[PDB]
Amino acid sequence: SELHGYQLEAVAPALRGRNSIVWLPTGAGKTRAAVHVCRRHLEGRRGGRVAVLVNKVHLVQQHLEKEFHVLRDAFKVTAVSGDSSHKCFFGQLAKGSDVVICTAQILQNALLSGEEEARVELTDFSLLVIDECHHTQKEAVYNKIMLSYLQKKLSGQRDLPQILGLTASPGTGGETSFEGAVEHILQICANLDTEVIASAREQDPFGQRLKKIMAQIQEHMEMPELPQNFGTQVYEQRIVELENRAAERFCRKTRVCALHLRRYNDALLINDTVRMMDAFQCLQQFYADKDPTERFLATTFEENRATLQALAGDQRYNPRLSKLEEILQEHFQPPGSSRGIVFTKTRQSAHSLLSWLQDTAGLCGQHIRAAVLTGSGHSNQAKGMTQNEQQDVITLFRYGELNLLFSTSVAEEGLDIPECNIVVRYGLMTNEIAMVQAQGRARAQNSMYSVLAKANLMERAIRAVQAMPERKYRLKIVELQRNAVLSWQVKEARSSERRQLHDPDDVYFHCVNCNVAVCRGSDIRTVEAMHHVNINPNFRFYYTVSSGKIHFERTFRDWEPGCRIVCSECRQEWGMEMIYRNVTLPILSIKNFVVVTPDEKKKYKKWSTVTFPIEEFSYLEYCSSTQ
RNA sequence: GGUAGCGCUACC
RNA sequence: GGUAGCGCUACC
Ligand SMILES: [Zn+2]
Repeated sequence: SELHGYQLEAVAPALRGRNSIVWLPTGAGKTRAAVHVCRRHLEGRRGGRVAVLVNKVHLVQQHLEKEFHVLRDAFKVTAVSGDSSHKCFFGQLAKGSDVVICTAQILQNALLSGEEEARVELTDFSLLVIDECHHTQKEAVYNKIMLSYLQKKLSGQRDLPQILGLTASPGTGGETSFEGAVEHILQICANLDTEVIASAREQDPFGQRLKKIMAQIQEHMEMPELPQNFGTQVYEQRIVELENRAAERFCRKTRVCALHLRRYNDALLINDTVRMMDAFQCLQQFYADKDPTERFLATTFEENRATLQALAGDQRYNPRLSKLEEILQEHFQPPGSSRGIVFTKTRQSAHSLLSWLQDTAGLCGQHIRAAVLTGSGHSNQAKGMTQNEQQDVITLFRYGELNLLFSTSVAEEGLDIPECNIVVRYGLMTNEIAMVQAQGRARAQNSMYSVLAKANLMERAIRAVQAMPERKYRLKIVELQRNAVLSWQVKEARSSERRQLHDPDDVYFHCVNCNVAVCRGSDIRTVEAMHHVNINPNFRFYYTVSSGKIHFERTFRDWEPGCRIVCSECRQEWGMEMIYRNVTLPILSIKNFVVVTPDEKKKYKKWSTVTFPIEEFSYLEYCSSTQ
């Protein structure tokens, strides 16, 4: 498996010592080409060091076993990830090795760390290998690393590392023009300090009924200028926008009504994508888990519950599913020869369409074993899977145990399955990058491609940049570098201005649901510049410990996640605990509180935007004061 | 779970 | 530029 010609030509500018972006197609072999640059770099000098910056946890160990292990004959290589983080300090481990393969935020933490053993600098490395370098933009981690690289470069710093970008698609960044597509590429060159870009229904009475129920509730609200466009992204914005204002001002009738009206609008969007029965069970389980406001809204649903369940059972009113069933009936006979993936927008659509397959008479008979594949992220509406669960299902898919998937956009890019031969993009509305990447998952000879929906530049830009004059290129890039560093200082100063407005004691925290005051801003401390905990011992009266302890797949260095916590009076979710070494501490989520200040009452979503200074937590300080 | 990031759609 | 929804990701 010796290098090809195009690989050798692509790395040529990197070997001379220049900052480059190696643009090659997906799966051409950018990682093997990087290894050759790394060996040729480390062979050429002493005190040489490499940081390989991936952007996914799986890519740390993938690069090692597939590619970078070959370098171990001459040079020490070590892998650092999220899962194996808590054992050793990075500063020691990185300085002890010749090559360090890690997710970018590990290095960024090490670059900011206060502890001398965990500390690191940019000057400590002499070749950064930023894999998928096109992400180096805006306020991403990649870009914040490289933005410090530029701030130092422009202040007369020397011996900053060689930059080596790997990427398949630099992209446009939402630019359909030719003028804009070039300017986008010139910014990414300025971010990475790059010098040479190298390359080779008719009737819907279920839906119509749900709209009428929302009209009755908006009449009960008694308000003018409400939005009259039900079952839309505009309505879901406006109803939550009103719910946010109702929470800030504390208007109980408007706040409780707005939460329910969204649940009806969610059902309208669930009804549009998948079954009528899926839209019904969203509202069913909402009211089942449960003042005059909630009593009216409970009675409003109770009358329409029996009707909507009959309308959902009606087979006259989804044509999408009848179309989907005919594709599955045809292609999966013989029983389990084919191998398909069905792309959906939401996790709720993915989890619904699996249960549809199980509750259908025509498809049961053909041996189709299937499952759902989503991400590891999370929110209050929907939960996801994990990296361990995803990899089990991908294995069972690859070796023919399971032969169908209802996946989200998790696996549209990256997932290689040689035996796959079917793709069904179910009612999506994405760009042609997401379209062409989705088509490529079927790796088989005679690959099918269906686009199940309802009835009724970059390549030129890169070559234009590659063919620029050297003087014009260097004068443009130095302008864009000076721009971003000035934009950074303005944005950090502007953030510092808003942070120093009020005092900690002047700022009070209220419960988002019931508006009872609970604590002051002086009580709060940040643990690792992230977790905001109340150190006042009298705070423990206000929160109650609801459920058992939460379990993640990972372990941390200093602390571990305790039980959840809720409001003593109204049982609203506040956050969770932190069992920091030997002391419990209450973690707070800003989403579940209305922060009162001298000026205004606001419903903050981020802790970065708060208007009072918050000090760093000290374990030595808290133990001394409490004991 | 907590803190961020990005992409897509939608309105302002 | 602001916000919300959804999807993906990272660190802790
Ligand atoms: Zn409360």
